[PDB]
Amino acid sequence: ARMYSNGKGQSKSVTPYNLTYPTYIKHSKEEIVDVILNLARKGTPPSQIGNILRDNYGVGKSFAVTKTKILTLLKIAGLKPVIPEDLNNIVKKCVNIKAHLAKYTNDKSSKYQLIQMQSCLYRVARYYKSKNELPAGWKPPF
Amino acid sequence: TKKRSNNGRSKKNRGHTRCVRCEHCSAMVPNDKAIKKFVVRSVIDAASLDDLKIATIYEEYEVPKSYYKLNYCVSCAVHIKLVRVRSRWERKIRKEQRVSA
Amino acid sequence: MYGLLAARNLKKNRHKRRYADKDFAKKARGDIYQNAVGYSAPHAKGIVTEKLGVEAKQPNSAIRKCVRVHIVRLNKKVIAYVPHDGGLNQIEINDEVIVEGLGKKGCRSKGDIPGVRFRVCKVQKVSLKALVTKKKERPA
Amino acid sequence: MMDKLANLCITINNANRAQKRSVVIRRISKVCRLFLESMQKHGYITDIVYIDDHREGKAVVGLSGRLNRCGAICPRYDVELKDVERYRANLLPSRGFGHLIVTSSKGLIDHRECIQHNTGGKILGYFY
RNA sequence: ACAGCAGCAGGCGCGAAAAUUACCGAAGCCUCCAAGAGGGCGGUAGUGAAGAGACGUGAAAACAAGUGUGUGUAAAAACCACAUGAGUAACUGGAGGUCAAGGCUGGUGCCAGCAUCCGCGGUAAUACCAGCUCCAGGAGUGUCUAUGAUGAUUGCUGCGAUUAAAAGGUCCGUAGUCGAAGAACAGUACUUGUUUGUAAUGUGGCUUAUCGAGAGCCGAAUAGAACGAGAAGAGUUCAGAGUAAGGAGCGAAGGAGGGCUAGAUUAUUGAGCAGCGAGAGGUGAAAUUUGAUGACCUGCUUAGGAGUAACAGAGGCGAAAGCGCUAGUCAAGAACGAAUCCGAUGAUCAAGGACGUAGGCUGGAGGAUCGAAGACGAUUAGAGACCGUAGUAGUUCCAGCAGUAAACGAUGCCUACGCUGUUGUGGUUAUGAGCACGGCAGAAGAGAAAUCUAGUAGGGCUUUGGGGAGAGUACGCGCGCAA
RNA sequence: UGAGUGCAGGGUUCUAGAUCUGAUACAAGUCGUAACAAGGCAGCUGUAGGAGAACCUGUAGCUGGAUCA
Ligand SMILES: [Zn+2]
Repeated sequence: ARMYSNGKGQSKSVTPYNLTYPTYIKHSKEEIVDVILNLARKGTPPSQIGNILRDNYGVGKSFAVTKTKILTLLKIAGLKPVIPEDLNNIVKKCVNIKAHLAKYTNDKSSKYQLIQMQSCLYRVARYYKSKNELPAGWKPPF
Repeated sequence: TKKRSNNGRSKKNRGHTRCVRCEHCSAMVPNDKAIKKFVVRSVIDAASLDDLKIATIYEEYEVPKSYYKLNYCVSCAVHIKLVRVRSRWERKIRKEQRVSA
Repeated sequence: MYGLLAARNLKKNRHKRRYADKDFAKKARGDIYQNAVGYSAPHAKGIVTEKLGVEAKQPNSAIRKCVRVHIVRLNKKVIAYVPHDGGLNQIEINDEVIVEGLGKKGCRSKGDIPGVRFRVCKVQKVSLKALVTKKKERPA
Repeated sequence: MMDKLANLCITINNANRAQKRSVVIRRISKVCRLFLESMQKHGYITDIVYIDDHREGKAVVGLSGRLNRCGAICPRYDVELKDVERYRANLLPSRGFGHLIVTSSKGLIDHRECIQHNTGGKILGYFY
């Protein structure tokens, strides 16, 4: 089940059985690889890179053509971010809640949501600072 | 021992409900438990409609009705005989009552 | 607590549970040496100081014959019961008597006698059964 | 998550009680395969197919009329060859038939093979 | 001046509790300068129903225990051999049920007593006190006291927690215990071989004291350690692998979920003014009470502070406590659709932290209605109460403290396996159906039943009960302004 | 190296104490009758006042209720 609440949803998307090569498409390998690195330098998250490749350029799951994963390609090109993108999105939501509570101090429901959010941050931090993906003395922006 | 499967009330999937006040004694009772009664009563009694037909100035007249929903606590409903004690197999039968006049 | 490497947790839990047993608790945490006959001794010597009688509990109707004994080993004074038909007549004030338990798990009242916890066994070094049935005589 | 070897047992026990002849079992591990293959050697189950779905794994099996019951033991106790008969007498209905399965350096073996090979191991499960 | 019996005998005390101020150039050993000397160490008997063997108390013809010789020993006694006399030898607890065995005869009359427990006796006692017959074990049988079993009433094997005793008010969270599939790798646990490691006791045997305990000889052995071996499970790693495991993100939509800003239709009270001219209120029936200083009722004006009727439900939302007028605004969450991204990030939780109806407390704002306390009127033997009149703290808001509820579906949280019909709510749809959250009615199993959040089961983790009472009380400690 | 012994304190276990206040047993004493029937005002849980005494009254909750409607 869900980690912070009583949810038991089941909405996911199916991974294919085999992957082949997308011969119906209208670009070369080298063009697709160029499209990714452009979208990266403009500052898009890698989950959004995937959405665009599927929706506009017509490639499912973005790996059948490249034999390599999106984040690994960005490390080969040297475009790696300073913080992993998951930990980064958790710090953003915390900041937002603290900015709301700063002006609407009375909101007990928002107070409740903040302590849940903050717990999730440190649980994620401890993962990354074991795999050597963050400096040992990293601390939140707060 | 537990006498009724529904604890004598219609609350499910909720914590708490609004209270209402008994018509006969003003006691507080939860809305989902209170005994309810509907009334639709003519302003004019049946024993006067034959005089109304000669009293009115209009070519035809429709008598105005008055509408009410009444609420009762258990003690009052039993005492006023809106409901009665029933046998262990009868307790389970559920049927809508008539609107009063 | 049922894991393969859980022995330490399991042991500490199960030890703590046993204090719910009255038997284990008294031995561990009560005063087990307060009594004239019990954990301490099977029999007790003492001197007779007063003769006494007590009513039986309902629904019975009787006067039971009892004796006030000063116990040499503790300097407490206790009540004891005198068993046999004419038994009270075999005892004088200032006699020495040996005293015995009634046979319950803890020191508890037996039958219809309220609040008495011991009985007389011997008077002046001789068996009370022999005295009452006139098989032997007082030392004099 | 449930233990995979426990899940296997409850799935076949319930279906047998409901008088079905075949079932699909939804999460499979290496020792689950070896357990089923043991029940086939002794004629408790008849036919086995394995589905390679890339999501864990699943099996489809045909039950015989000979199977009364099976079960897993948790945790998996270590036993000397001196100990196994104690567990045999606790789990099985009769001295004449049924199998207690033990994992060893020589694979899964039954309580008779333990005497033949002269080896203890870890207790895994039983069927009769 | 001398002296120290937890050496051997012995005495006094203390206790419910324990032997002779005995013989010893012999047996087993130790000590010396020794073909010898020393030893209360050790051996021999005496005393005692702590324990353990074998046998007497007659047979149908014909029976212990005595005695004398020899033996035996260091000297003895007992034991054994032969020979003499003979004719001796059972008690303890019971007889209503459990529990084997008498309604037998005489006394006693809720007395005297008996009885582990249940129970007997008030003049017809199979239960008391005795006589007589039976029963049980028998050189033995009763009682008291610790303990093991009884006992699945301590539960690893193996108990319980809807109503019998028993799931923390809700979340977060550390220590602790527990943790995918696929392909490979390594040997410290794990299992096993060989070798060590046990005198007595115990275990499997055989041999000699008339027999039986006893004595003598044999074989194997626990835990622990030394060196090898096997690799299923456990462990470590990898990525042309991507959970009906989790987190991040995208699209369209739904809800009394929460904070803030600005508005609203009535209603209940209070004042002003106008009309009218005698009662209003309240109850089962009445009295307190209010009205010619004009009530009540009907108009028009105003002033406040609460609340959101009917629609409205076995409907919805929230972690729980809880949430119902209309617009605008600010954050985050649940579910659904689908070829998005990362890759073990996870389950449960002592300590520690955050929320928690109502009533209560500290300070400010305010004060319509209702109303603890207090005061009256009735009713009653008496009402201090129930009923009526009136009336204060509180009831509302902001900033905090507090920490309890029949905080209940009296049913912990994850995760499984499971029959049918019917009815809802929100999305999606090959229009056949699904996914999440519910209600209802049977069935089969289950259970002491009532009934079923209770079916199946050695899955994981925490809380928790052990006949009534005393007691959720005393002492100590921690929090709180107090309660 | 130190036995013994001064003087202050602590830590443990027992015991005295005017007086006050619990509990338990009281054959059957005095005053009421609070609970069990709609027990004569339906009962019970929390909290706050009050009262010869059981208890009574306000406020929120529960059915184990006298209603599965
Ligand atoms: Zn009413």
